[PDB]
Formats: sequence, C-alpha cells, structure tokens
Amino acid sequence: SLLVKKYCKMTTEEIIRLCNDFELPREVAYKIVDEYNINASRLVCPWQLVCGLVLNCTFIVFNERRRKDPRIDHFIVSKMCSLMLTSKVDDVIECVKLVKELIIGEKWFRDLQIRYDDFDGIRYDEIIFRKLGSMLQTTNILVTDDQYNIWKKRIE
Amino acid sequence: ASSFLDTFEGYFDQRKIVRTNAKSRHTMSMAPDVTREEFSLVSNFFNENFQKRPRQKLFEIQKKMFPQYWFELTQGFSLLFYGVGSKRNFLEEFAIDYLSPKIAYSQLVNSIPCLILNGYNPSCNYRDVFKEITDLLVPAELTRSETKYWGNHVILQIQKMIDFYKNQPLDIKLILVVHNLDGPSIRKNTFQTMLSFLSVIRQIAIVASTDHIYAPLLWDNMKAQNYNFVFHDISNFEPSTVESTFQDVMKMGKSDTSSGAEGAKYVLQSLTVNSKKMYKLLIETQMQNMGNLSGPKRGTQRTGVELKLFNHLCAADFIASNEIALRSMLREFIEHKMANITKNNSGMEIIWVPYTYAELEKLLKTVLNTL
Amino acid sequence: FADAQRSHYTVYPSLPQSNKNDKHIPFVKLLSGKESEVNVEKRWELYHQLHSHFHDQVDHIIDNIEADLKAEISDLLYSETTQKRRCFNTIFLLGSDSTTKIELKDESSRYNVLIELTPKESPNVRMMLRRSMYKLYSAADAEEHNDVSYDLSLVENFKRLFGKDLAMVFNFKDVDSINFNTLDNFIILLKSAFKYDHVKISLIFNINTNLSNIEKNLRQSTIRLLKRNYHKLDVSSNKGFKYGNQIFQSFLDTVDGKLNLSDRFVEFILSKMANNTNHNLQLLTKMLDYSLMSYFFQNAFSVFIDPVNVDFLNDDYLKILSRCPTFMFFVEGLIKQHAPADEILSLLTNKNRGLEEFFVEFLVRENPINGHAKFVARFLEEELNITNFNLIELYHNLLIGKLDSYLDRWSACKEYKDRLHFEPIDTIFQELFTLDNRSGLLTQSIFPSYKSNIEDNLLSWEQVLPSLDKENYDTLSGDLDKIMAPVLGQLFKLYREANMTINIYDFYIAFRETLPKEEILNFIRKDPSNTKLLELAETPDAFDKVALILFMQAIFAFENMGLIKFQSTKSYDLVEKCVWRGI
Amino acid sequence: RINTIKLWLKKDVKNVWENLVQLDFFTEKSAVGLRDNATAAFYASNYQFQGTMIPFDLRSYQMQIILQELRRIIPKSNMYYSWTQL
Amino acid sequence: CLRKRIIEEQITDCTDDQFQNVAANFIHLIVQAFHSYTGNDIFALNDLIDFKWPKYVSRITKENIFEPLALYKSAIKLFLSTDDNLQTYDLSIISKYLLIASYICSYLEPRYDASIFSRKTRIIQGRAAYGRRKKKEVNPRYLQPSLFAIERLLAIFQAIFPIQGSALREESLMKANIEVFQNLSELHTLKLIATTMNKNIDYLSPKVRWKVNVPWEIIKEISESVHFNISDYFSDIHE
Repeated sequence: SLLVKKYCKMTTEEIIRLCNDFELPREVAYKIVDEYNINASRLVCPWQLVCGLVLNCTFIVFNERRRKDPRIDHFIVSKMCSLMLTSKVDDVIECVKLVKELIIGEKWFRDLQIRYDDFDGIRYDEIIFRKLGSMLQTTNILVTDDQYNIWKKRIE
Repeated sequence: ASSFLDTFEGYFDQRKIVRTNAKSRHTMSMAPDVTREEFSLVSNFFNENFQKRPRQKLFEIQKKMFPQYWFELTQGFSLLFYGVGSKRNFLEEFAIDYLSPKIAYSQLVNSIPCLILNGYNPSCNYRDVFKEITDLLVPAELTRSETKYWGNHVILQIQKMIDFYKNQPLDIKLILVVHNLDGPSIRKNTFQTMLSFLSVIRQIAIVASTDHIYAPLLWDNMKAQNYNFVFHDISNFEPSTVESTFQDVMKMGKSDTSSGAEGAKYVLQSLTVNSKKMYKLLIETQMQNMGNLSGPKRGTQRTGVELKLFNHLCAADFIASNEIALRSMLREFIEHKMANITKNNSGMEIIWVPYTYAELEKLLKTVLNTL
Repeated sequence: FADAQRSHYTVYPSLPQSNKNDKHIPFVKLLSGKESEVNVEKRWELYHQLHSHFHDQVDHIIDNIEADLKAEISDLLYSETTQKRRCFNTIFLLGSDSTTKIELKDESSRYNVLIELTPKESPNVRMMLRRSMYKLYSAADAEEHNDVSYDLSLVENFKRLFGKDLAMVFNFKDVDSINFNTLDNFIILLKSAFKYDHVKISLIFNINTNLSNIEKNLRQSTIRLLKRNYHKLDVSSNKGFKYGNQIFQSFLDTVDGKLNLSDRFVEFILSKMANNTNHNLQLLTKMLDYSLMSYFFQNAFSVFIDPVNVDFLNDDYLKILSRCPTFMFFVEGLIKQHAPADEILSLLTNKNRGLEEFFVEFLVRENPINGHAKFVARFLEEELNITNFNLIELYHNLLIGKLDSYLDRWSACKEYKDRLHFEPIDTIFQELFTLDNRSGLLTQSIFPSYKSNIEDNLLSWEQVLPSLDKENYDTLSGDLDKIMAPVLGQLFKLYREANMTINIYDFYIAFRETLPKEEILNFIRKDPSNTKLLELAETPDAFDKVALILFMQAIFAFENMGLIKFQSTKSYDLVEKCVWRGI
Repeated sequence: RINTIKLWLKKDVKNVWENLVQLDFFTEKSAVGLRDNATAAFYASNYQFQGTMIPFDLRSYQMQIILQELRRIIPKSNMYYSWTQL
Repeated sequence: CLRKRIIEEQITDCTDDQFQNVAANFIHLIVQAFHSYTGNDIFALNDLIDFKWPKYVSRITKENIFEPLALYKSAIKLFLSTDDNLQTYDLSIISKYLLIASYICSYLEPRYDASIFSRKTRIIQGRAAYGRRKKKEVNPRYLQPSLFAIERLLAIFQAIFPIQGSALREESLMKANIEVFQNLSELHTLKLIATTMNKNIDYLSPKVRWKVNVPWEIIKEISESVHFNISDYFSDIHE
C-alpha cells in the first residue's frame, strides 16, 4: 500500500487533509507541514514519516481524553490502520517507533509537551518522584479515584 | 550523513571512514582571545544567576527523601548517589545538618563525628585516612603473632576490627562521606579494597557519589557483595565550580590531571607574605640541586634540602628567627601535600617538593616572580 | 587554606536543644498526614519483629552450611589410602571462594600444621619457601611451650630439634591468580622432601573455574606426579539448590498467614538470581529484605496485620479499601446473581457499619499455598528420592497453576500426579496485603540502568528541571530561562548528531549559532551593580567570547565525565566521542 | 605417497614439545639468559614476564639449529631426509 | 595384586621363572609401545609402568598365563592411548555471551563489522558495506589476539545477544545495566580477559585496551553449550 510505495509524490493539500481526519490543532498541522519540507529530499517511504508524525502528535494532544476512557486508543489506531489500506497493525506501530527516534530532541516537540503537560503520558508532578525512587508513588494496583467516581455514578 | 543514531546500529554506521579530502583545515587558533579574569567573571556570573530558581525548587522537591535515606542507612546499607551535576553541597548538607543530629537524638551528649573525604583532590593517600580513622575509633593494637611475614599493616588491622565489631551493640559511631568515589587518585585498587573492607562494619555509615560513566566497571563481584550498595539518582545540572579547581580549564582540560600542581598555585594565591618568600627560597634551592644532579624528572628526597641548612639559609634573610618558627610555618605546607619531610639513611632530615622541573619553573615565573 | 582544598578533615556538628517528643522514627505519616502516631510506632515494632524473626533462621542456616563443609573436608583429609608413602595427597575444591576455615585434629607423636598461601604472598619461590618455613617454625615453637635457617633443611632436622613427626598441610588460596610457573617450581621443590621417612605432605587447591585450565597450564611431569592419588570434591553453595530452598522456606514461614507474594515477584527473583553464580544467597536475602522494607514503609494498611488493632477503622481506610478491584468484582457479581438492591446501598457509604464488619469477617484466615508447597516438597524429596529441584521454581509454577506441567516432565511421578495438584483460591481485599514490583522500584534501586539513565537525563532535560512559570516576573533572567536550555543538554544534542571524530572549531561555531544573541547581551547588561561586566558588554565582540567561555566549560565537563576524548595530544585539534546512546 | 605412519594427537605432542624445549633446542622470543651480577638477577626475579601469562599454544619461540644444518647432519638413509629442504 | 590374582586362580608351576618372564614381557611391551612418546626418559617410563600395572595383572587368566600372544590380544586396550590426564565452565548467561563477544572482537577486523551485523531497515537513504573480496589464507586463530575497546565489545555483545523474552514500551534490545559491568569485571578478575599489563591499572582511562586469553577449544565448547554457531563467523575467512 502507501507504506510499500517507494519515492511517491506528495504535496500540501492532502497532507493537511491527512491531519484534519483526527481534527488536530492548526498549529500542530502547520508545524508538521513545515517539518516535512526539511526532510523531504532524503526519504524512501514518506508515508511512514507522515504516519509517525501524525500519530505521535495525536497521542500527545489527546491525552486527557485517553486518560478518562481507556477504550479510545483502540479505535484511534484502528481507524487510521483501515485508512492506510493495510490489514496488519504491527507495521504502523513499528513505523511510529522509528519516527519517534528522529524527532525526540527537537525544540517544538519539547514546547508542545510542556504546553500540554504530557511528559510521556505522565504529569510532571509524578515523573520526578518516579525518577528519584520514592516509595510513596502511585502504584497501579488500585482503581484511581476519577474512574471510580464515574463507575459509581453509572452503577447507581 | 547517517540513518541510525542509537543502539549498535548507530555505532556501526557512524564509524565509516571519510573521503579524507573533505577534512576541514579550520584550527582553534583563529578564535577570540580570552584572558583568565574575563573567564572567571563570566563563568561566575552565569553560574550564579542563570537558572537559580528552578534548581532551588528542584532541591526543595528532592529534600523530602531524607527520612528514606536515613531508614535505609539504619538497616546496614550504603547509599550511592549518581547523576549529572555537582553533588558536593547536597551530600554535605544531608550528612552534616540532618543525619548526625537525628542519629544522636535517636540513640539517647554529643553529635556523631563526620569524616569528610575529598575525592577530586589528586593528592589523597589512604595511609593518612586510616591514621585518622584509627585516631577517631581507637582500635586495639596488633600482636606480633598477627603481623605475619612482612604483611600489610592496614588490611590486617581492618580485618581485626571487623572481627571485633561483630559483637558490640549495633550503634552508629562514625559517618564518612566520599565525595568522588572515582577520582584521579581514589580509583586505585588498593584504596578500593580498603574502602570495601571498611564498609563491612555495621557500626559506621557510608555516603558516596560518582561522576564517571563507566563507574560500575570498577567494582568486582566480591566488592559489590560487601559494599552492599543501594543506588539513587540526583541530577541538578550544578556548575561544579569547586571540583574544577585542580585543573586548568583554560587549556581544554588536558593539563595532566594526576599532577596536582594547580592546587599549589591556588593556595599561594591567598597566603601571607612571609610564607611565600620561604617557599620561593625552597623552590630555588631544589631547582638548583635538580639542575646540578641530573628534564622531566620529578623531584624526590635525593634533590631535597637539609633542615639545618634550610634554617641557616632562611635565617639570613629575616624570614625565620629560630627553628620553632620554621617548624610552625612548615606544618601548613606539609598538611596540604605541598612539601614532605623525611629521614635518609644517615639520619638527616630532608624537605622536598614532589613536583616536576617544568611545573616548578612555571610556578616560579607566574605567581612568585613579583612577590 | 580553605577546608574545600584539604585532602580530608573531620567535622563535629553542633546539636541543638530539642527534647519534646519522640520524633526519632524514620517512618513518616501516611494518608496525607491524617494518620496517628501510635500506628507509626506499631508499624515500626512490627517491622523490627519480622526482620529479627527472619534473620535468626538465616544466621542459623549460614552457620550450618559452614559446619557441614568443614566436616566433609575433614573426613576427606584423614581418609585411609595406603599404596605407597612416596606420593602427595591432593584435594581439589572446585568452585569455592577461598573463605573456608580448615580444622586439624590433634594426635600425639605427630605435629599437625596448616600453612596458608595467597597470590599476593607469592612473588617468587624463595620468598614462599621462607614464609612457609617461618610459619612452620612459629607453630612448632608455640605448641612446644635459639635460631635456625628458614630453608627446607628445617624439615630435615625437625625430628632431632623437636621429637615428633610432621604432617604439614598446605592450602593455596585463589589458585587462578597465581602465575603457574612459580607454583610448578614450588611443587617440584617440595618433591625433594620425600626422602626423610617422617614427613607427610598434603595439598589443597581452591580452583574457581575448572581443572582444565590447571591441566593445560602446568607441565606434564608435574601432572603425572599429582595423578598418583587425588580426590575431586565439588563444593558450592548452589549444589542442587539445597540452601536457597531453606532460605525461601524460612521467609515463607516468617510471612505465613500475614502477607502474600506475587508471580511477578518470584519471576523477578528467579531472573535476577540466574545472572549470578558465585555469591547467590546474599543477593536473595537483599531482595527479600528490601521488599519487606518497602512494603512496611509505603503501605498504611499494615497496622491491621495483627487482629488486635481492628478497632481502629476510620472513614479514610474504608474509602481507600473501597477501590479494591476484587471488591468491585464482588459487588458486580452480587448485583448480577442477586436481585436485592437493598444490600448494595447499605454496603456502600449509606451504612458504613455493614462494610465495617464485612471487612473484618473475611480477614483473619490462612492460605493453603504455603502448607501445600511444603507438603509437596517433602513428598517429592523423601518418598520419591529426588534432590535436584528448586523450591522457587516450584512455588512460581504453583502460583501460576502449571504444577502438573512442571511435574510430568520427570517421567517418575505419573502415579502420584493425581492429588498433588493445587487449586489457587482468590480472596477479597487480597492485594491490600501483597508484595510485587509493578512500579519498577525494586529494579530501580538495586539494578539500575546507569549509563542509559545518564544519557536519558542529558538528552531530555525537560523531565528534570522544573518548568515553573508563576514567578517569571520577579525573577531576573526569566527570558533566558524560557528560550535557552542548559549548556550541557544543548551541547549533548550536537554531540549526538555529530560524526565519530569531530573538529573543535566547527563544533564551537555550530554551538554559537544555536544559542540566541540579543537576550545574552540584555542579561549581561541587566545587573548594574557590577562594573567590569558592563565595560565588557559594549565591546563589539563580547558575544563571541561569552559563547567561547561557555563552550570551554561544557567541553571540560564532558571530558571529565568521560563522554569524549582528544586525539593526538601534540595537536589537540580533533576529538573522538566514546559513548553512543542506547548501547 | 606410499607401512602407514601413526599420526600422534595434540596432547601426546605436547610432551614432546616440552622435552624438546628442555633439551635447549628452542628459546623464547627475546629472553636474556643469566645476568652478569647478583643485583641484576635480584631485580629480574621480582618482575613477572609476559611470557608466563600467555597460554601454552601462543608462546613465540625461536630456533637454534637452522634447516641447512639438519640437512648436513642427518644421514641420507632416514625417511625424513627428503623433507629437510624446501 | 598378582598374589591375589593367582590365589584366585589355579596352580602355576615353575613359579619364579614364569613370573620373571611375565614381568620382562610387560616391560618390553610398554617400552615398545610408548618409546616414541616418552623418549629416552627413565622417569616417564617408570611412571607409566606403575600406572598400567594394576589392570594388566587383572586381565590375565589361567588359559593364557603361559601364552603371551593371546594375553597381549586380551589387554590391547591399555597400549594405544596414554591417558595421562586427571559444561566445561559454570559461568552465567551474560558472561557466556560476553566471552564469545570478546573473542569475536579480538579475532576479527573492524572494517568488515558492518557487513555481518546490520539487520534493520532504513528511512534515510544509505548503503551498507560491500564486505570482503578475498579470503585470508593464514587462519588468523593461529596468531596472538589483537586489542580492542570497551565500546566495541558492548556493541557486539548487544548485537549477538538473544532477543529478550501494545509493543510501544517493549525495549526489545538488551541494555548495559549494572550487572553487565559487574560480570565483565568478574570475567577480568578470573584472568579470562587481559589488558595492557602494568601495576595498579585504572579501568577508567582511554589509554586502556583489552584482549582474550582462552584457546579455540574453550570458546567452541562455550558456544556449543548455549546453541551458538560461532564457526559460521570464522568459516568464511578460513575453515
């Protein structure tokens, strides 16, 4: 499919349309578009790069919704996997993992992470305590309060 | 230029040979000239005012781990702090201002003595450290039947102390801080063996820190057993303005780190007028002897100055009046490992400076030439 | 002459005057500070009780292993083997660290002496001979209650000088660290003492790896000489897991009926023990001790281990325990299998009483896992005569539920693989009393990823320095703190993106290009108290030298940290990197 | 080319190698013999040479009899005579 | 032994002469068998005779006590192999692979490394190494080992290590944690890894390099004990 394509053709109108499906914020879309032109010359399967950038941005910007409802990521990945004309799901994950390496240490990525306070999906107040090694960290063995409240309200 | 940046793939990809014709001819000489004073001024300003607030907030955040450290130290473990930055202030503030009063109150009067052990200093010697350990702890002496045939008199005494301390009540009686456990002179095998044996005793507490990145390679499968380390990470991006005093930063850090001649210059920068003239006289006489006897050869006892001759020389320049003043003002230089006194086979006393001819000439020319 | 320049010094801190309350307990108040102090004291005493109860049996086992080892080696030493009296008597202790103590029995009309040698005491042959002779003479004189020469001649004249007959026993320690030329020469020299009719020499070799290296390193005639009579004994801590099983059993007995272990925990223990072979038991003891410490330090529900303290429940405890996934599953099952909706409302916050006794009615019981595992181990050991099995693996398989798969693989217990299987039973409020590593804490404070952590901190510094923004106004250099990274983190990115060997000048030019210009000069001019900095500010090329100073500081930091080296010390123009992230 | 001559194994040739090095036919790569005076021998006896740390199979020896001398000495009736020249 | 073997057997007339003849025949047989291996050494033969006596005296019997040839056939086993000797190692998993990685580092040339271990895809345009064009004819395992660096050893150890047993947080490749360095130090202190030999080495300095001190047999046994085909790396250059 699009991943297998070697030295394909891309231009602006579909690239922006490639991100309006997830309804990303405009600034992220223009940042992705600007980033693409820098590395456009040296590529083999640009669809992989576009996939990786858009997927990482979607996870970064929609963390709050994902925290409340664990079910979101399933159809989030499934919809674009279907849109990618490929049945296998491991290819998307592997391409995203490769894309993450190329963009780890950029200024705008850090700015986005700080603005949205994701820090690899964990709020900053917790990642520092996890790094230090404190025994008073939130062990994932009990149901957190937020999902407990909604679960209690629904079961009433 | 490359396709992989991490893992072994990046290592294999980034080591390919260049075309050998694109090598740039740029040289570091065509760079703006900076004197030492401007370097110190700019470095001090940027170290003092750049990002003080986030560092202070981080220190306040990570201060809340002190009770856990104390609890771990109570149960016979040994903390090891690692990270990027300077861990001097953190370790000193934790050991001196928090741990000692708490331990003293918990065992009830006086506070537990702390033995600060600088590690970045290239002039450390484990004989002096064990001498002060003996003075503080007062261990039992060594009988003739336990000295063996030309056996080491430090490891045997440490083992005797270990065998003795296995029956006393479990109480912390000494806390020791090692600032840089892998410094230029404390990383040697004998010092590590002494420290490993000294950490088996449950009645003394260890706190230590490391800076190098291949540090775990330094510890065997047996040393890691009796060190009983527990690892903690503290990164603060501290300037580390004190550790970078024994080396010349102006020359890209290639200034023979194991020498230690920069500390002598720093010390003489802030000494009285009379001591400087005495050091100048000693250096001149030692240089004369070294030139007459012999290049890059180091100075030792063979090229020293006799104590009586030195007294006669210095008394003729109104530097010292009698031997009492000379021996009073020599102790400061001896303590800082900048001059040594020892006896030869004929019974004389010889004082000597353990530096090199080039370093001695540089010291004479850069800081003592103008008085 | 500042204290920050001396090699070492002692400091006696001054203690203040504070004697008001018992604030001398390392434990801290849990439940966001709403917990009482009596609970803290009870937790302290409970932890100390359990720790002592475990370590007593640990010490007993530790002593027993040494006693049995000494008994076995002493039984081997005095065995009766008589084919000739012109040969050695060699014992190879395989895979043992040189830490055991040998005892020699006392017998009249014979002097039993033991001579220990170490690789550090072995620089030559004559010096080893002198040490051995001195030790022999000292021991003989001490036992007897002039001066001689420390040679082999002292062996010749021993009968005339003293009257009894030698039974010298040598003991080489850490034989893998001795240059075998000297050892071979010493053995050949010792061969000369066989013509005296009253001496009996024996040798003990503490081999660590294997005897193949000994065979391939020594000469051939000496191997033929040693092969006259010898005994090979396999002495190791992990010989059939006969000692780790006892430690695990002692821990299980200590924590029986009070806490629970998890499959992840035992799997972690197995994996981390698999990577060590010489010193293994101490590692397991460390893991167990640290797990117990962490559990008693971090969990506020430990107070209810003893049944006495049940009369202490509060609203907070009920609120925390209401989030137990097993409790929610039980509630869902009750509402699915049963129609009554009156019980569910009362069991909730509507009637806190019902939940109060509901918590205590299903708490103080016992789990069959420990007793069943003990019975299975005893039956498989005694009645079936198998000793090469690991209790940790068996316990992990029993926890998972694949006990039959672990049993049928031996082709010897098919007839007994009927009632030996166990059915795990899940209870309510189970994980309020459990041990496991789901947060990655045990693998962070015992086996951390050193280099990877350093690189992760350097490359992405945003997870370390707090990103405060409330006090961006009253601070002095706020603007720099928002648009400029610390020099180390900024330089590490360029270091990572560079090639294997790099030039200093181009690297400095790139670093200078990265950082902003106007804000640096504004920050320099911000402080008016200083004078020299102000007169440096208006210099047309102050920016270049400021960047150069920062570059030297960062480069020296890397060179000291070990991330870079400079090649061709006569040129000092090219630097090679030595560390790649991810390896 | 041709009774069959037995081919001895490695472990049996080790003993012959040691016997040959004992009889002073080979010497180590660059090794001095006996020192001139006592102090030199005392100094040399306290240093661990690198030849005693390398395993047996990799020690570099040197010859004391060149091939031409073997060709001159060995009688022509020996069955190894044809192999004494390249 | 012979007294026991004859009291367990029947009568032997002309006892002394027959016994001396048997002894002389045994000595002649052992000399004719092992002269080419012991040389003209009295001590080695005098040790072999004592070594091989208690079994030859057991192999005799009445029906061939007076028949030297048939007795020689019945005891042919102890006249062919000298037998003058007394998993090979018990190392951990990561040390087992560390020794193999060190051997590969020491007995191979760096320029051809990329052609043997690169096994992943690329996003940026690039090319691998062409590789060797001709095979060496010296079998480099007959020569002294070369020197390498710690970084290359770690890289190859990661490359050849078996894969580790919602994959966004997998971290499949093994990383160099504390225990890897601890096991490397354990390997060094067992004299299985050497460095530039001088008193009081400092492991933390760029001017220090390592090498291997095991022969091919030990490394082959170690490789075969963990199901690794090391020979494939060396067969290409020379079998």
